[PDB]
Amino acid sequence: IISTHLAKLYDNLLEQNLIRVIEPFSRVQIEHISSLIKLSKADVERKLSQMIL
Amino acid sequence: KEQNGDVKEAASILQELQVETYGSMEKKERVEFILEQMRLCLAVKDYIRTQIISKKINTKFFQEENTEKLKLKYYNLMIQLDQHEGSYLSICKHYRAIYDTPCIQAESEKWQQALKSVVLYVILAPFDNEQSDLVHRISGDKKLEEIPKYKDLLKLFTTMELMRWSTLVEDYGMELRKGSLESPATDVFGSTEEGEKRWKDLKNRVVEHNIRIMAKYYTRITMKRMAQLLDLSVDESEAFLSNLVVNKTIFAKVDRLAGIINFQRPKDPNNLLNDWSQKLNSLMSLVNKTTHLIAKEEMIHN
Amino acid sequence: SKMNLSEEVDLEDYVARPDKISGADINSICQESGMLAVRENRYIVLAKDFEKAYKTVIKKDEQEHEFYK
Amino acid sequence: EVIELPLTNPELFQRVGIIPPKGCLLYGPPGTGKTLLARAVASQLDCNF
Amino acid sequence: SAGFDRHITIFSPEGRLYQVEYAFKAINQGGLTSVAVRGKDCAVIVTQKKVPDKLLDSSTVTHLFKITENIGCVMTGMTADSRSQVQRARYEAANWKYKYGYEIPVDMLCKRIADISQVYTQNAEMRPLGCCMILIGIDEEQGPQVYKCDPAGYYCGFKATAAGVKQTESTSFLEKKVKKKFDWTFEQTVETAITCLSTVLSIDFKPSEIEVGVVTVENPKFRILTEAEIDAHLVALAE
Ligand SMILES: Nc1ncnc2c1ncn2[C@@H]1O[C@H](COP(=O)(O)OP(=O)(O)O)[C@@H](O)[C@H]1O
Repeated sequence: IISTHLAKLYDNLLEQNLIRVIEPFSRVQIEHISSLIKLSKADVERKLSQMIL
Repeated sequence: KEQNGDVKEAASILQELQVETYGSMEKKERVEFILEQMRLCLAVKDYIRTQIISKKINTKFFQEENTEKLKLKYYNLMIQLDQHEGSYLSICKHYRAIYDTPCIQAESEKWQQALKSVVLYVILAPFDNEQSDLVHRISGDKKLEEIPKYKDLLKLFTTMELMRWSTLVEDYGMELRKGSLESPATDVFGSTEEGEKRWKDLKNRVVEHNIRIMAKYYTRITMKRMAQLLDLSVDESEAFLSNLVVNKTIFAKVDRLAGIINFQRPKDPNNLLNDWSQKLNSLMSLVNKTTHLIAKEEMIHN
Repeated sequence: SKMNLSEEVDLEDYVARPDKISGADINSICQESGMLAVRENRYIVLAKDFEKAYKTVIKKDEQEHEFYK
Repeated sequence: EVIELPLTNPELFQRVGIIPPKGCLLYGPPGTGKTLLARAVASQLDCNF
Repeated sequence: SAGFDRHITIFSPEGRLYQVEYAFKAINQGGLTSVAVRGKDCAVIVTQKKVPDKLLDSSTVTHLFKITENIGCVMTGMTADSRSQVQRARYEAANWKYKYGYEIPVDMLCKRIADISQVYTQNAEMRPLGCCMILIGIDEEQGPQVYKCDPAGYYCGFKATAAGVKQTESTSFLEKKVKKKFDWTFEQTVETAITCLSTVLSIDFKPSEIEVGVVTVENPKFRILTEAEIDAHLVALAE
């Protein structure tokens, strides 16, 4: 229960943070957004792809 | 108790008193007790209790005969409270009230300090319709001339052109922070901790005004030029612009890849054709008006 | 949730009490505790005020004339 | 103590959370000055009354 | 609902006897207040002594009636019915002594009084006696005892109590006082009773407006404190 719910909370937090950090940008490069969120480039790329899809 | 250094105990003892309950005592003495309670609370650093006490004391009573000292002290205490909170516009309103006091008005130095602080706190206050109206009202004060640099700064913050932070500092740092015997510098921008915080806030206000000017005039300013004109590092300028955009203060689209800060809102085809139609209608109306004037001119010089 | 409340106030202390009180009684208890706090010129509600308000609200026998029970 | 605190500082009432202080009552002997109490307390505000 | 409050033997729709409650309320018609405080080794009761006429005889107005040398009573409420109940209580105590030897304990005495009142309330023949009967008296093996036992027929053991117009306020004051465990001494008991009465009535309590009666373990005989003793107790109370 804790694992699943905390994973869902982590997903929600990542979504909110990514949406917050892309509001000013219009063509932000992935490396800068990953650094802003303090996450691996691949993880942010995958999350952004899922969010768009 | 205060004379013995036990400020907390004195504040605790004086807070328990309910001056408003003492209806027998004269109104002036009640207001003095409220002011003393507010001063003790602010000394204890209980700003919430100070705010409650200040709300206890009315403002209409200050329109009386011998309430000059009471008004001065109450407005100084409220200035302290709102300075700790950080609301510069309320501080400016309080200093304007202080500057209106006849005792402050009569003496040259007192009103001069009040007006200097009012101009500085209008400058520091965030841009807004209310703040813009307050600046407009303060600017049209003939007495501002006696303080040249402060009125010059006030005008500079209303002119629609960029002011560079480096140039503004080189021009006004001596006159605004340190002062001179002929320039009685205020404590608003002093060297104390609050002084440095308010100096940084003034720099933030200057950069905000610069960004507003660019958004009004520019359409696509590179990040390098924006940073140069705002007197900030590229990353810091980008962060400030992003913070402004998130709050909805200004519209911008930071294209970090090419360093583009395009300001123009997207031009939907409907709006573009509407602008073209408005231009055509204005042209037609102006052509008719010029034809009417042309007929008049031909008529007169037969 | 809306009330300012305080750290030292543990609502679980009051919840477990065996007294049978309706939701209206709970709302009255909260309002009375807040108003007692405001009367003493305190903007923070503490345990003493909540306990006093709870004791006041729970009291509903009134007279009862002592023999009906 | 009943009509002054709510009027002067609604913020402290809203800060605590308890908004409504309404109610009140002056039960007692008939017409011993009941209206006057609502008049004497009308020293501040109580305009329409 | 309201049509069942004309006979004492008719039950109300919700299960109430309205006439008994009406008599309870009538208790207050006298406009007086009486309080009893049970000390560690003493029982003291103080009642208002109202004389709203210069021609009255203050010696004949006292509400503190001595049922027996060892048992005491203070009648609050209607004067005539209170005096009738006091006479009945004296008869009951005398009969108990004559039939069983040992003096009837206060609890038994006005338990008999309350049983009489209840038998009055059950069979609809007589209006219930609208007068609260507060009993005091030292009982061997049970220390001081004060029992209040009322028209409807309810008697209970009381550490402190009061009957009259200002009963709720006096009982609340006693509850605020009775809780801080302390030496319940004769002087302390009298002082607490007088203080409770003064605060409830909000009066300066001139010596001629109060009447006190105390029963103690050392002297287990009902004694009505004179003006001098009451004044001395009041002066001690003030300081
Ligand atoms: N304590 C008092 N102080 C001043 N006026 C009083 C007082 N008691 C009665 N009055 C007089 O009686 C009138 C008030 O009656 P009121 O109490 O308003 O009756 P009701 O309670 O039926 O409205 C006023 O005209 C007033 O002059």
